[PDB]
Amino acid sequence: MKIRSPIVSVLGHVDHGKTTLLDHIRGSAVASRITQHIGATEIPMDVIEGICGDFLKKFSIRETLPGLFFIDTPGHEAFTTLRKRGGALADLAILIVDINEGFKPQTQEALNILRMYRTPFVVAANKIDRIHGWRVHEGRPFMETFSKQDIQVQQKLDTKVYELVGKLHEEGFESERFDRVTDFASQVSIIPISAITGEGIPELLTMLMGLAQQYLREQLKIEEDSPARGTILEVKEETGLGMTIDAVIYDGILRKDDTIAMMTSKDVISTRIRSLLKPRPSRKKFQKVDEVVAAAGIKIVAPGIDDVMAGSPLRVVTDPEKVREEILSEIEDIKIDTDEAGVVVKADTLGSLEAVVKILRDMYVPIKVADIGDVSRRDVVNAGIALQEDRVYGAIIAFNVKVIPSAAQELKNSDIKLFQGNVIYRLMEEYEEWVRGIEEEKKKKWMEAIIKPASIRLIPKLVFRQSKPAIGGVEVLTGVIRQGYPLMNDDGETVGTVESMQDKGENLKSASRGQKVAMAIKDAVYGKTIHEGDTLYVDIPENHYHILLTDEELDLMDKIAEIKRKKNP
Ligand SMILES: Nc1nc2c(ncn2[C@@H]2O[C@H](COP(=O)(O)OP(=O)(O)NP(=O)(O)O)[C@@H](O)[C@H]2O)c(=O)[nH]1
Ligand SMILES: [Mg+2]
Repeated sequence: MKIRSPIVSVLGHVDHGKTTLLDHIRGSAVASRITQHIGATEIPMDVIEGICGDFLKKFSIRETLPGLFFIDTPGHEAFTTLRKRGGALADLAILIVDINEGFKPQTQEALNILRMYRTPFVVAANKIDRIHGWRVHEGRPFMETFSKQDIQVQQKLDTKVYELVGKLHEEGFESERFDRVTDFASQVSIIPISAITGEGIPELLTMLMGLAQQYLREQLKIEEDSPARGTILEVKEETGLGMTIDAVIYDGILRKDDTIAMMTSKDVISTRIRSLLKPRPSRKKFQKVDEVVAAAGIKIVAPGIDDVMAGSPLRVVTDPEKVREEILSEIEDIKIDTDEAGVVVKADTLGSLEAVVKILRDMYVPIKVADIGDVSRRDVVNAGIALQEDRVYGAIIAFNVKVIPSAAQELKNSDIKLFQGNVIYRLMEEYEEWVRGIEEEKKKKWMEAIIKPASIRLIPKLVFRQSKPAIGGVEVLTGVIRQGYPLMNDDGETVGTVESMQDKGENLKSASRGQKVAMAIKDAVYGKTIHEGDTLYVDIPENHYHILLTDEELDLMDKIAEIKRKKNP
């Protein structure tokens, strides 16, 4: 066994500097001493100790680590691909943000993923070299270059930093510029840097070493001789070679003659490796190696790929049915396929699928279907089944996936809501803003079937018909009397029901306050059951009442209570 280098991912919005940061870090190592990796950068502990002064001596872990292994976000902002069985592929993360631009959509996406997988991270506030008036001092520690800036320039920098603190606070994260931090364990450290210059990179590495000191122990243990375990980051064509696999190995050893298993869009497969390629420091872009040991980024050339899925687990095979079962189990634990509750989810990768499923669970939103691939006719059908019993579940959440024609058409039918997008948190805000509305609409239709409070007075001298339909001039004292509303006496005695109302020449379904109309009252009779001048009240049902307006309606609301309480509780 051995202790490997922590894996640090670099996340952030398009062009805030993810790649440039790693390229600079690689440059520092090269021009100071380095093994090259595909899509990653390995910086040795002596190089780190060289860049970070004695600021590292307070971290005993420094003595036991081979160094740090950085991995760039693969593809276009594909943060969710950086995963592995037990959680995130990275042990630590750097959330980079243009100090000048601040948080952008992908910054929020990265933050939510980091929060969700509980991965410790620091925030690198990049591009400080572009703050108006900044004077560059090449590769110097942030404290050193900052102290040489004009006071107002320093002030402008701290202002941008406090806007980051404000945003992070709104996100549930307390934070401060790394040197002002109080409890390293609970506050995010923000390190101002310049990926182009090397400014602040010294403190950046020091803080990452701090996080290793604080959180990493058992997770760094690997068995250098075990069959390699890794994750596929990209599957893509390379001139002269065919389809190729870019992968990170986090445990074990991968050899040139190994057989490896992975998932395809259809099933689990295995292939025999032709070669392992790493970037070359003969005008050949790659250099062949015989093997690489855990803590490596490698490009693999093998024949059975083309349909291999980004995000797929990668495993060297020593026992084929034992490995196929392991990979299948890994898939199943994320897939979800019951009948209970509702909500249909589709994503492009196992990692993006896992992320959405995780976020939805934290939102307490039940899921009936969670699977990979374009929205199918089958998906719509299951959503339909869910549509029943809470139209709330009658939805399909599709992350970075397309909709199969047969599905779109068969979907044209309303009642099934579809959310599509390549930004997870945007999909969730959209689903929730949808649920709010649906709920209001249901609650609205909830009132339409409930009798409200209302009061009316029988204008004396305006009796058009005594018996059978009683008809007389009425003035709505308070509330909104309606056609069909029950009416009772000052003693809770039922007098009759409002049969019809007429405002001058217009027939009304409802009458407001001081309206005054000719009203027909079924089952009532003047000079017996009802009397000229009398005030009548609406006889609201017991329960319909429990579901409790203006000051007038409130008073009456209690006025009705008294009346009913007379011959009751
Ligand atoms: N002035 C300045 N430019 C920087 C800095 N860091 C990166 N850049 C510039 O910003 C642009 C984007 O950098 P890049 O590293 O590709 O960003 P990204 O976040 O990796 N990109 P994408 O999401 O497409 O991968 C480049 O032109 C780069 O030179 C910095 O500290 N200062
Ligand atoms: Mg880039």
